[PDB]
Amino acid sequence: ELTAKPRTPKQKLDESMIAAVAYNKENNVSFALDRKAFDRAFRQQSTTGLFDITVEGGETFPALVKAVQMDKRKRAPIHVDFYMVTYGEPVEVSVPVHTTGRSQGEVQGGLVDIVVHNLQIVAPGPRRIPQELVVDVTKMNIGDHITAGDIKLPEGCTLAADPELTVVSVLPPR
Amino acid sequence: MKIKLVRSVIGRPGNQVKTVQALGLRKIGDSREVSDTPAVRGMVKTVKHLLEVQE
Amino acid sequence: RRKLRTRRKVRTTTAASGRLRLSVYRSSKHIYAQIIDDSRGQTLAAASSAALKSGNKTDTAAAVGKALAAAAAEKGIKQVVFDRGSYKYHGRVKALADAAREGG
Amino acid sequence: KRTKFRKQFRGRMTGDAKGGDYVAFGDYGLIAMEPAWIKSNQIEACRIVMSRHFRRGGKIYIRIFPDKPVTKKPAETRMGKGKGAVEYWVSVVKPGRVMFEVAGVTEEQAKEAFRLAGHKLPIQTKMVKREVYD
Amino acid sequence: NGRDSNPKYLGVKKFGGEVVKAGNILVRQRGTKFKAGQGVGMGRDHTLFALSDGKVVFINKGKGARFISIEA
RNA sequence: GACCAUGUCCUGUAGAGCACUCACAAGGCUAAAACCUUAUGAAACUCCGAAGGGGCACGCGUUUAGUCCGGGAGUGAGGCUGCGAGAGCUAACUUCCGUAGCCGAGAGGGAAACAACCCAGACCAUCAGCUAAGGUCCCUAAAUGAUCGCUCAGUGGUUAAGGAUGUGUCGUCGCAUAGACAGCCAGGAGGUUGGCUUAGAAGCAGCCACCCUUCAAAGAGUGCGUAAUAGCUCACUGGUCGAGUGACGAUGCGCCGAAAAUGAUCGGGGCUCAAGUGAUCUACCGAAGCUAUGGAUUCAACUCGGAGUUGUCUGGUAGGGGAGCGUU
RNA sequence: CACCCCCGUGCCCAUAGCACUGUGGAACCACCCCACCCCAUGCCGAACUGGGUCGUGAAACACAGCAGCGCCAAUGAUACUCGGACCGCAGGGUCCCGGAAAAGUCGGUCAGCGCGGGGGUU
Ligand SMILES: [Mg+2]
Ligand SMILES: [Mg+2]
Ligand SMILES: [Mg+2]
Ligand SMILES: [Mg+2]
Ligand SMILES: [Mg+2]
Ligand SMILES: [Mg+2]
Ligand SMILES: [Mg+2]
Ligand SMILES: [Mg+2]
Ligand SMILES: [Mg+2]
Ligand SMILES: [Mg+2]
Ligand SMILES: [Mg+2]
Ligand SMILES: [Mg+2]
Ligand SMILES: [Mg+2]
Ligand SMILES: [Mg+2]
Ligand SMILES: [Mg+2]
Ligand SMILES: [Mg+2]
Ligand SMILES: [Mg+2]
Ligand SMILES: [Mg+2]
Ligand SMILES: [Mg+2]
Ligand SMILES: [Mg+2]
Ligand SMILES: [Mg+2]
Ligand SMILES: [Mg+2]
Ligand SMILES: [Mg+2]
Ligand SMILES: [Mg+2]
Ligand SMILES: [Mg+2]
Ligand SMILES: [Mg+2]
Ligand SMILES: [Mg+2]
Ligand SMILES: [Mg+2]
Ligand SMILES: [Mg+2]
Ligand SMILES: [Mg+2]
Ligand SMILES: [Mg+2]
Ligand SMILES: [Mg+2]
Ligand SMILES: [Mg+2]
Ligand SMILES: [Mg+2]
Ligand SMILES: [Mg+2]
Ligand SMILES: [Mg+2]
Ligand SMILES: [Mg+2]
Ligand SMILES: [Mg+2]
Repeated sequence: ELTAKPRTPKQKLDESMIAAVAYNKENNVSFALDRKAFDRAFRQQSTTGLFDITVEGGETFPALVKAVQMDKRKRAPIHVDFYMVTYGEPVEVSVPVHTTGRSQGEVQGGLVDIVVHNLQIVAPGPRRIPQELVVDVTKMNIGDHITAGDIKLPEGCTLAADPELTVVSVLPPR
Repeated sequence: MKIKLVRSVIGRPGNQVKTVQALGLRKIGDSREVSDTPAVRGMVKTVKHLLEVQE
Repeated sequence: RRKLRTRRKVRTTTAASGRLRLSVYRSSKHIYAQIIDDSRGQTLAAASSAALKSGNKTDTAAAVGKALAAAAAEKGIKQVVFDRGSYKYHGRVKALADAAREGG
Repeated sequence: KRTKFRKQFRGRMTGDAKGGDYVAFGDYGLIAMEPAWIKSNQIEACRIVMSRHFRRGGKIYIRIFPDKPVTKKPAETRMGKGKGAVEYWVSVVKPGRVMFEVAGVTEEQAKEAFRLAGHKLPIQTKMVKREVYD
Repeated sequence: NGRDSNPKYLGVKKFGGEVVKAGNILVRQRGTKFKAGQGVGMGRDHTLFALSDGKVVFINKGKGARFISIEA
């Protein structure tokens, strides 16, 4: 897995997706990653899950990806931030939104826009967080907007955004 | 510390020129021992691209 | 608001003059009126009205001034600056100054 | 594209973009490869062509905008007197700054939309799909 | 246009760590960009000059709360 | 003095941000100003904010200049390059400022040639040595040097948007010894001469919509077809077939794109059977730079009543100073 | 600085402030209390102000809880840049060395130190 690269060591042209710190109250950790092998996992997990790492010394450490620092000039990653999981509803995570089926406005109307492609919520379960949030858009009429207030939140989840905020909304054509 | 000019002072911004002058090598191919004191160690770091630092 | 006191206590810039200042608190007639050298965080001459009696507030105030004048003269002080509180020089406090410098 | 009221004139320079390196709003998008000014009219042509490909569509955000006047000197005149009066507006577009961002159209349809929308443009560009976004 | 106005070479004429004679001018300013600490007195155009000979020291929590004292 | 180091203070640029001002992007909210989620630019915007930079003090350290006072001046037309701005068209061997260096005032080697670029500041003499930049096939001094490649274009030795089964290096996505990609035969279907259209629009002008039967097997279904159907093909099916292929991608070197005027060319020859190239490493050539021997001036110390020693210095326009030679 | 608590006045100079809030009571402070006069309102004893107990901790104020807000805020990584050295005709950009933010995350706090006095455990 990851190796220690404290301070400012040079990276391989194999990107080794460096510049990675995991932190909470306890300890800060080292950078070095394994380039594409990072990306191959990250897209699968994509902020909504955790995965362990094993630097020599510490054989395990769970973190859920707090944020990434990609290049601007060549759309590739650079630095990634992490946060450790103290368990027992401590997690403030941004769940992806998703939409199911044909909508009544997808029948005869037009556009079906997700105004918030992702949305933040606290998770009562630390190691169990939704990987998505399928939304039942079938029943809305053209010109209506599903607000966040009626967005299903499984197993006692709180909503970290405004109840009245629009999330998806059908839109007129043109 | 051993020091030797192996670059001309000509055409180089004048802080580097008074720097080599106070270092006391007035011609390329000069050398001298130098004190470890941070003042003169920084006096040599300023124009290290002109010199061969040996020690 | 009571921007009387921050104003009057910014006008004691003449604590740079070396004179001490003489705060007064025409509140419950508690008029404790401390004397302070500001440079240290130190006060030098209290005169609280704990059981002085003396009657009506305007004259008990002059009693507090005449007693504090001795209480500070013991220690060796004479330069004075009358840092009034929000209060005017209206009498019930003016008696404090009259009786205080009556017997510095 | 034209700015409804302002102060009159400007200047210029470049270094790499610090506002809008990531896409929101849309499904896919398009990004600059080259620093440049872009005129109101280059925008409007991208709008005209991508509205040609998006009939009854409405998925066309334009996350760029001509803020900067640029003022050519009149006909044939020797130098002397001000920068004439403004001839056209332009938008600074440093690399990595997204310009365009579609939704609701299948990958090859948006890809052709971006082919034509880039070909009227004075710069290299690239289509991007969104996933490394916080 | 093509108009403009003379320079007013304003500034911190004396920087903290500079001994000053009485009447030396230490800060020039349009206003109270500096607010004059102990020993200093501020003029008409709000330049503040030392009154007492000695070292110059900057009290400076900032945001309009910067003061110039002189220590003897 | 000067550079450099420490300590301290002052600054509002780069950047970066919207907290005020102008602007501005999609929505929700609503008698729309306002407001919220999301999203941005700003020389005259700033919640912020370096690097650096200036003043002081020290010298905790190397150096040699400085200050004032008196005599004489000249100069007050600048030029380029790089960085930072304005003006211009992000033109100019353009014009105007900041800043560094060169040129002016500068010789010597390199850049074919060439004030400005790269190297390097010429006291004198030598048929002596090491090097800088730059070089080592012949011109022409010096490895037809060594090792892993890269380009077969004379690219090298004149641009770009854009295109390309050109070629190496990685690299992401599918379907294969239950046998796929082209490749040969075999089938092409069903209401359906399908709704919506103009005068007929019937895979196959065209705005709106794609479900359902009979099947090992076929999408009311691709480009062609006369104005409409047939017609030869196609997407799945098959005996055969016998092993890899196809896709977008990053890139390294190249192709096209690519027309001007007397005769062509990389400085020339010629170079791939490297004299191109990217990476490494040497070995030597190569200057008026440095080293050797000899030699003389400027200054300064050091000695004897300019001399001699040691160090040091000696490119030069206007100019200032000094020692001297020639004529009546 | 024996332990708390109150009135005041400083240093500090939002990590101390806001809001939600609960305790407080004749000890301190605070409103209420009356006004021809000291004294005053460009009208009002609201404000100054002068004469006082009840009453009441309502309000204000003090003091605690409090991480919804604000306030601060790393590491890490960049941006940028001093010197060095480069490429692109150009807009522009790269490399070596060293200094290095801003925004955000992690996380921190509803403070911290004096001085005089008043009343408490009598
Ligand atoms: Mg600039
Ligand atoms: Mg931004
Ligand atoms: Mg003008
Ligand atoms: Mg000095
Ligand atoms: Mg800026
Ligand atoms: Mg400056
Ligand atoms: Mg000293
Ligand atoms: Mg003179
Ligand atoms: Mg002139
Ligand atoms: Mg000039
Ligand atoms: Mg212009
Ligand atoms: Mg010129
Ligand atoms: Mg000219
Ligand atoms: Mg001349
Ligand atoms: Mg010169
Ligand atoms: Mg030359
Ligand atoms: Mg040449
Ligand atoms: Mg030559
Ligand atoms: Mg010439
Ligand atoms: Mg010449
Ligand atoms: Mg020239
Ligand atoms: Mg060179
Ligand atoms: Mg040699
Ligand atoms: Mg060499
Ligand atoms: Mg030869
Ligand atoms: Mg090209
Ligand atoms: Mg060979
Ligand atoms: Mg050699
Ligand atoms: Mg030689
Ligand atoms: Mg010589
Ligand atoms: Mg001799
Ligand atoms: Mg000379
Ligand atoms: Mg010379
Ligand atoms: Mg001479
Ligand atoms: Mg860091
Ligand atoms: Mg450096
Ligand atoms: Mg630099
Ligand atoms: Mg750096």
